[PDB]
Amino acid sequence: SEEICLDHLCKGCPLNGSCSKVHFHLPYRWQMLIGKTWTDFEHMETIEKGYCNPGIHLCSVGSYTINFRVMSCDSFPIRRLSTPSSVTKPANSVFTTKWIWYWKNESGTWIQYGENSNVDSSYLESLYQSCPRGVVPFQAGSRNYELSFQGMIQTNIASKTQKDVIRRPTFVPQWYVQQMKR
Ligand SMILES: Nc1ncnc2c1ncn2[C@@H]1O[C@H](COP(=O)(O)OP(=O)(O)OC[C@H]2O[C@@H](O)[C@H](O)[C@@H]2O)[C@@H](O)[C@H]1O
Ligand SMILES: [Zn+2]
Repeated sequence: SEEICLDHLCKGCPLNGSCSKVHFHLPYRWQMLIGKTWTDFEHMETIEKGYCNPGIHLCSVGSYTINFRVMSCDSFPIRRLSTPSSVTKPANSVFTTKWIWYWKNESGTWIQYGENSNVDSSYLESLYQSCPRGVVPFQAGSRNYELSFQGMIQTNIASKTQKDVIRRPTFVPQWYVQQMKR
């Protein structure tokens, strides 16, 4: 499994070293692939802070230049392990990952769904979890759209205009993860 263990972050994982899940001190783990071994980056929090900004697809960390779109760096491929999505666990599970869904508007900027769309980030995330190849119809004002997960785009069904859609976590710094563990 590539899923960061929630129990290890909170009160503790009873499975100890035999847990099938990943045990890490953060709810995210950023890694590069060198040979046949995934290797931890050094400045995970800086990378995560860049990832969680939807208007940022480039992140220079160390000598590395990271491209989030492609999930590679220099030439090497990267990945972000994660706790489960927050819609998959009760609200008590404070270490779940909260995924925000955004669309890019006329004026070039990223607007959160719900901020007006009749779908919000929890809606879309829930559908995306229960069906990642889905197409979500929705309405905004008097206009009607379809959001294609597998394409990560929204299309106005009348004019067929397309707009990008992006899914990124909310950021938590390590100091706040430590506060949550108190
Ligand atoms: N998911 C959304 N949620 C809220 N508002 C949205 C969303 N997506 C687009 N909009 C906004 O609603 C308006 C509609 O834009 P689009 O539906 O993306 O595309 P389009 O219908 O081609 O643009 C409208 C224009 O096209 C012409 O047919 C007509 O003259 C109209 O002025 C724009 O202001 C756009 O920024
Ligand atoms: Zn565990």
